[PDB]
Amino acid sequence: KMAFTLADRVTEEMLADKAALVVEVVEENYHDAPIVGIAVVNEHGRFFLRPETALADPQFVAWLGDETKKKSMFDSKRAAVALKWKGIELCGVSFDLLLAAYLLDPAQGVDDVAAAAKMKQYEAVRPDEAVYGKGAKRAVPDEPVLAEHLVRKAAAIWELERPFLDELRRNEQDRLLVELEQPLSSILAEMEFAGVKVDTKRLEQMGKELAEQLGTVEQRIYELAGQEFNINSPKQLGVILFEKLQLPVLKGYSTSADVLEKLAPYHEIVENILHYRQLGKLQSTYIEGLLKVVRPDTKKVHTIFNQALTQTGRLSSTEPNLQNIPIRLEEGRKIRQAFVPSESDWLIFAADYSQIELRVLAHIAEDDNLMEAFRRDLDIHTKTAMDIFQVSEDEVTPNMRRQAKAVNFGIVYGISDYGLAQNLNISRKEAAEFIERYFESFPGVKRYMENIVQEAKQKGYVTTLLHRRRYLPDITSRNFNVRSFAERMAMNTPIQGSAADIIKKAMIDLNARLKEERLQAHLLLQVHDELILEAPKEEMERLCRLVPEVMEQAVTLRVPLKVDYHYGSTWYDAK
DNA sequence: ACAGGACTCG
DNA sequence: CACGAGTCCTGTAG
Ligand SMILES: [Ca+2]
Ligand SMILES: [Ca+2]
Ligand SMILES: [Ca+2]
Ligand SMILES: [Ca+2]
Repeated sequence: KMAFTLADRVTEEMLADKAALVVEVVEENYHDAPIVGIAVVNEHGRFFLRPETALADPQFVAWLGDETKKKSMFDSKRAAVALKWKGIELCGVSFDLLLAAYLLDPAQGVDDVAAAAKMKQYEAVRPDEAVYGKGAKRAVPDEPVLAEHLVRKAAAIWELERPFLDELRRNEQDRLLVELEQPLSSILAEMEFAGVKVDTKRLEQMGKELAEQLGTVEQRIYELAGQEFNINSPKQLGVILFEKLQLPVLKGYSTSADVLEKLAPYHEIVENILHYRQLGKLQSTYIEGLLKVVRPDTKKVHTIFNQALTQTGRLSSTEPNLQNIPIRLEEGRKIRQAFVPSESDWLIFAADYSQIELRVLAHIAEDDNLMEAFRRDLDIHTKTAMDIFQVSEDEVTPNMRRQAKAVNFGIVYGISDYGLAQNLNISRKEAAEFIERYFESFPGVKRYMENIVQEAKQKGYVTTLLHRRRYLPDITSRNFNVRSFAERMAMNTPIQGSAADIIKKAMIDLNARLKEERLQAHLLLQVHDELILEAPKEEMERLCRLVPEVMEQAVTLRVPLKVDYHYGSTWYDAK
């Protein structure tokens, strides 16, 4: 029943200076993907245009790229990237309903117009799954079905903009959408489109080496088990360990990592199995899985950054996930050798905040002892050891620093004696003694942890530095485990989330500076608390001064932000 | 197709 | 594997 014009040519009344716009890409991965239809709703009416028509039309292309022609959209980054791949610029997106819904309630999991519309009780639009199907079944329907769905989405966007903006304003989140998340979305769209170049021969050679090691370790494991079995099967493995070999059952059977490390002394087989799984992971995911997704023409990978998924305001990255490339262990770290700059004589430059979370905590809690440590640029883990174990700097042993570091991680995650006990393999009572010593040395952090839990209870939510919000309705649960989990969220979310606001802001500031300096440098990746760029070799020295400074200056805290930076011919070398 | 259990990362 | 993510394999399922 929704009225529109199924236009067959583009007309001027479709080029109003305010419209809701739908540029539909049905494939889940939108990189180089078809645009299946276009709907426009504005003061003059509702329109559907076939894309071969509209995108071949120079006036429509000019309206798309005209920043004074304001568009309201859902997931403008998807339309933007798919248009970049056809060489078309999208500008003037003044309202993005996906990002508005995300700031209003990240727990909604809003992934289509219908889910966002639900939040204001607008129901005159169907969910995308209902129209398109699921997986194998996911298909573009016939024109009359397609066209009505797209026009309904655009009409929903047109109606919904105002109440969303009203709520964002009451929440004091209007600048967060307009000055942070929307500008960031255009930056992420450039990053994704630029992609990261992969050295595929280097990956194939690492793969060959791994297949050889895996073979030797597999053979060893069979020798030690006196049997053939599927090592990748936690079921078959648990039979081999706890039944055939009679190993102690400390925690059907669990063969997790924590468990196998405690088991390692009882039998040669355990360490071999842990080494197998680690290599098997490099092999299947970071060699095989990565090669499946590099473009065979350009040899680039083009991640998709999900800007509206995490509950704390962080990004995620998929297909591939470039925020979880190995680094911890040397053999996996070599994978980073396959990530190279995209031009001859360019280099990779990586800059990263040092302990941004603890620095945010110092600021938010205003703990005198913590703020002073950072003002002195002390090694925060050594200092925490000195305070909780009551010794001088030179009396801090490595084991002591290891344990104080675990307390610091605990503190930011929202501490509990059970979680620190499990992390450190000590008793609950032992872990509680450390936590008590910690709070005696940082009473501001204690005050803060108490206050933020009671504030989560009175307000129903907690906020970050730039007014991001997470609702915590389980904070009043009569169930202990559920309530504890919400209390940890209350303690952690302002910290993890504020660190996410700062880095997002640094990205915006950085991109403005690069353009103001007309440097060729550009962002490739964000990894939570670090930015990775490529640039000509000749820009390096300017980058060393410009990047850290932008990152350090993104916000003003009561403690300084510290940034280390490195560069080299591959991602691996930018260390 | 989907969950559980493993691994990766900040 | 505490807080926050994502991908691959196995085995059970339809
Ligand atoms: Ca024309
Ligand atoms: Ca980092
Ligand atoms: Ca400062
Ligand atoms: Ca790191």
